[PDB]
Amino acid sequence: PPSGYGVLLATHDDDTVDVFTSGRKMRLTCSPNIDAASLKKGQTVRLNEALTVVEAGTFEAVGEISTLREILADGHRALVVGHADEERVVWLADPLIPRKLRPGDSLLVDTKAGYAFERIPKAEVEDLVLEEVPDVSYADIGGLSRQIEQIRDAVELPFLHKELYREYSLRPPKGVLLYGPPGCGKTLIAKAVANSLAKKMAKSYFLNIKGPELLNKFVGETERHIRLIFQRAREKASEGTPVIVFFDEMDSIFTTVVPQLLSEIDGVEGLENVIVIGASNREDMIDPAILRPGRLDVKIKIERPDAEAAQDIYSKYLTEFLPVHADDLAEFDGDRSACIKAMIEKVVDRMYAEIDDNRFLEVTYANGDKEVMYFKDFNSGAMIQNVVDRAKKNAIKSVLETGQPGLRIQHLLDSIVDEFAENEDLPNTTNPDDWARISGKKGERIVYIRTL
Amino acid sequence: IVFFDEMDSIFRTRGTGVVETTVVPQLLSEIDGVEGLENVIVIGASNREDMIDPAILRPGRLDVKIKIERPDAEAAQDIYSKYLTEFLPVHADDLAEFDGDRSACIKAMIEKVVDRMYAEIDDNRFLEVTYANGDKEVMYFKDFNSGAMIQNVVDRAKKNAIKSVLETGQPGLRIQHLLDSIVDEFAENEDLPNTTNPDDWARISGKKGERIVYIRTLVT
Amino acid sequence: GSMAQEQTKRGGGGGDD
Ligand SMILES: Nc1ncnc2c1ncn2[C@@H]1O[C@H](COP(=O)(O)OP(=O)(O)O)[C@@H](O)[C@H]1O
Repeated sequence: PPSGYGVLLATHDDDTVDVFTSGRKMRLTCSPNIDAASLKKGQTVRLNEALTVVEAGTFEAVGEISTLREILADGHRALVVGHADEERVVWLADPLIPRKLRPGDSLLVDTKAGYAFERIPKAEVEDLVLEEVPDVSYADIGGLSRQIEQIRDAVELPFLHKELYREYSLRPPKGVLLYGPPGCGKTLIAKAVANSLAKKMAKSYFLNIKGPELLNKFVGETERHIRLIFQRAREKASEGTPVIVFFDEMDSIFTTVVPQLLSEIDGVEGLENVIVIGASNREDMIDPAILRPGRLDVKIKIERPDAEAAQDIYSKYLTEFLPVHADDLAEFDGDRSACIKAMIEKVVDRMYAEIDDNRFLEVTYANGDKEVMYFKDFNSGAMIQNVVDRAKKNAIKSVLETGQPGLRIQHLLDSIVDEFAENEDLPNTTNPDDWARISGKKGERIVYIRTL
Repeated sequence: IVFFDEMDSIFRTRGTGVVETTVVPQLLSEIDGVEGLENVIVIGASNREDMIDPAILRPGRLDVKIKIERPDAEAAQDIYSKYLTEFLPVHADDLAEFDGDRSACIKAMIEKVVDRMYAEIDDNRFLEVTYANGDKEVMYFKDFNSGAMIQNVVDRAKKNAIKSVLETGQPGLRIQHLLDSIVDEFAENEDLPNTTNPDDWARISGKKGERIVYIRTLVT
Repeated sequence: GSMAQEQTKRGGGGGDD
């Protein structure tokens, strides 16, 4: 028997129900076979030549997909947007009336019938991009153990004493300012503390914002960008996942944007889970207003590489799995770990040696006390990583040319020389900004600097 | 290999616009996804690197930066050698001076024209830069020399040679043609400050240490 | 420290019936 189909709208006490069919609404009567109360809103029903509902099927699975905008206060209708940026108000189906529907979800809808039947799952990549993988542990950083303990004291201490603060009616400090030398491992401490915080609650987000690129000089747009960043931070804090907001290169900036930043910090102070971490290499240039007691009370000073850390850093980079030359193994009876340790000690000692190969910088003063800085100074974790990469490249070149695999100290020395030659340019044009960049680390203003 | 030329057009930035604002995210996501593949390499070129947002240039996706500096005297000699080939006809007057040694004549001509172009003659003055604290700075043509200008110099010299063989009937090429091409190119580019680039001004400011106050085009 | 005025760029859009 030829039987049509339609979409149920609502029920009535008179055992009659409204059905949308063929583009028009009709008030059909329910057959005695079916139970009127058993019908669900939005359920597809079967019609016949006499326009009587006798059977009820499932929900439709094909049609237009619309993005949900909001849910109305009545709890039965939702406002969505169509494919052509056309917004509509459509009734929700029974299955849609834990799980909680959220704005941005994609829903199957029928514009003619004005019903939404199902939710189509979608995977967002913005959350993955915004956060970072907590892959930086305490062991991943070396030579900063006291910094690690200071960060632990500043961050994890209130968590174990939250009830103490609640009884005492106080506000734990959530402001940590990491100030130290030219970018070496300053941001890596932020990754380490984020990973450690993720470990304790056993999902993790890290919002990194640079300083110079944030500036929107023309008219007040930088305040708008900061407000947007803090609104995103609040949205992330809505979810029960710790979020760390990190600001990098904040010495470039600071009647100005400082009051807006202070207001946003005061607003986010209520969210104690969010941790604000700022980095700046020039504590003198930073306006003391942000350093006032309250928000950013905790300040942590970092440095470089105590030589041992460089060795620790080399061990982290030049692990035991790297190939080793047979001739160098002959000096250590085939003990790979001992050979690696001795090679690291040798290269670190040579790098921090006052020799003719360390003429990187020549420093002149007002009295003319021309001295020479060596490779020990200005050493950095990024520079050591680049040295390791260049050494690996040189070892690969030697393998493909000579044919003998392994690692040699000559590769390390060549990588050191090439990387110092490369690094002679990026921080040191020596007319601008170098005077302060060397005077802050040394402790006295330098009239003239030259590169040898 | 995917070659993104003139990366100023797209992927530049999103904050300053005065959808194009929705191009960087999907490109970065796709590059991150394809990073796992060993044989996929992305190459980009751009005149103005400042307009490109650092997000795509962060370590990871775009981890290699290569700066192509303006040629120097040796680079100019190499470029001229790459273009002043022995296959071009050479006039008998210059060729006889080397007893038919084409290579010696060509390399001597290349050295002569390189020395002429890079010389600090009063005719080679190009720009005057004013500094508030300092006295002043003088910039010559050599500070804005490039391989394309060398190619155009060679082309103009060859055009002059063609006109000479049409007007007098003597085939070949002469050093006078190269010198005339050099001086004509310098006069032609004297008026336009087009040779200057934001990178050049940044380098000049980082050399002197003081911001520029005024730029003047010297002319006789 | 200056203000700007915007010029729009219409995007392609077409529907049937
Ligand atoms: N103790 C360390 N152990 C391992 N790697 C380190 C250490 N210190 C610094 N590094 C390396 O130095 C690099 C510096 O990265 P980043 O912090 O983003 O730049 P900057 O140092 O300029 O802030 C990091 O990629 C990190 O791998």
